[PDB]
Amino acid sequence: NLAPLPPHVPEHLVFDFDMYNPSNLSAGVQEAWAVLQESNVPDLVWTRCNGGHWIATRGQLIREAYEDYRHFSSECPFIPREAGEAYDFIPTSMDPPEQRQFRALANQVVGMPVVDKLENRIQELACSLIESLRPQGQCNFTEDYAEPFPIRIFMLLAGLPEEDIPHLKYLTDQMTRPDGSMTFAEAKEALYDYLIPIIEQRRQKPGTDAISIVANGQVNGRPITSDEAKRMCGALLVGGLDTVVNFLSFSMEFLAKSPEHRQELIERPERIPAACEELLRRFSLVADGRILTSDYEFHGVQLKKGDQILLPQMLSGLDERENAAPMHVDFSRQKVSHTTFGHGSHLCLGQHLARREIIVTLKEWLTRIPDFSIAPGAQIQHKSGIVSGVQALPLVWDPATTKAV
Ligand code: HEC
Repeated sequence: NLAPLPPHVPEHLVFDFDMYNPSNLSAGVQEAWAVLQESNVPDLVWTRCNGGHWIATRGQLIREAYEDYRHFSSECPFIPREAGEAYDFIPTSMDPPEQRQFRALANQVVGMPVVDKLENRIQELACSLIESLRPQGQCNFTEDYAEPFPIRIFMLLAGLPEEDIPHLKYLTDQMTRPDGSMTFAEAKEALYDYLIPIIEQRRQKPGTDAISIVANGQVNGRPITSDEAKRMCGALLVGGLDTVVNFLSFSMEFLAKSPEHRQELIERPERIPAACEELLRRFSLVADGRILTSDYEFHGVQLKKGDQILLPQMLSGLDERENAAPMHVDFSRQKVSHTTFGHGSHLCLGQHLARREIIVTLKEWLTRIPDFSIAPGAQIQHKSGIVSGVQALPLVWDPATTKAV
């Protein structure tokens, strides 16, 4: 539903890439985007798909525009338009130096200190979980593990009840992989009308979970209001329901067709760190944007005031000039170049936890279920969005080859 070409876009910088459904989806989801980095693709194109918008296709320009907030603002960082002008979360839809008050506060509820504390709670779900699993010879990897372990971790951290996950999940997915049952604006209010009551409770009866401390923190030098704490929370509810859980399907995905990464891991327990790093470049997955503040000429291409630019965080690490052999998985990559976690002021607050959670995951999974395969005959589907996704990942193993810890 290609938008017609704004008068100021050259016909020749036009590339019709569809970020919610790109042509080559079946190749996989990092395979479909990589088509942007092909030799017939200008560094910097426009698609008229999802309302017409720019796309930087190369690590250096993604990084660069990620660097330059005065020109490239995260006021509207979502494609489409409606979603971004809709998007208001906090710190994510701010620019320096607003952002910096609120980000520090989103950093109290999830930044390193929190992860250390949560250490054994993270350790004991990951091993509970695989153990309950390993005797069956079988799981849909998505819903058996990729979903319950980070999410339950985040409910634990947010002190939200677990009965609530299926609603919070379905609504958060409607902001990154919309079914088209509902607008973003729609998804988002509905999320807020869940939040808004808990926030109100928690400012009254102030707790030790992410929502009360966020509820009850201060910024700038005065009380955070109920309204900002609400937009403070709806980032969180997203990195916690839905970047981690997908990236997991991603990599078990991977661990499943490749004996030797599995085999190299079990006898390199300290390669796990490097491994996790490399699975971040190789299954990078987020993509969001910026809106131009002004008319601005970037790398010879006239951007105008208000135009949107997709800066796929996912691309940077996939570009053959930041890394030799982009598609090939290697564990001792001498420099894992990426922006999986973002680039700029907005560097993922949730990184340390994601990691944690990837690390333990691989250390526990390989530890008790070393050998496991794609359930057979199945072809694995991915979905494409602001957060790219795995639909379903049936896994199979001989239980004779598992280890109780
Ligand atoms: C507990 C929170 C949490 C977890 C888990 C998490 N994130 Fe984040 N992420 C955040 C928050 C909060 C921000 C906004 C911080 C700021 O504004 O400076 C953010 C920001 C981002 C950005 C910034 C992009 C933009 O608009 O610039 C990217 C990319 C990102 N996260 C990727 C991920 C990836 C990948 C994972 C999965 C492995 C993940 N996040 C897991 C909370 C999370």
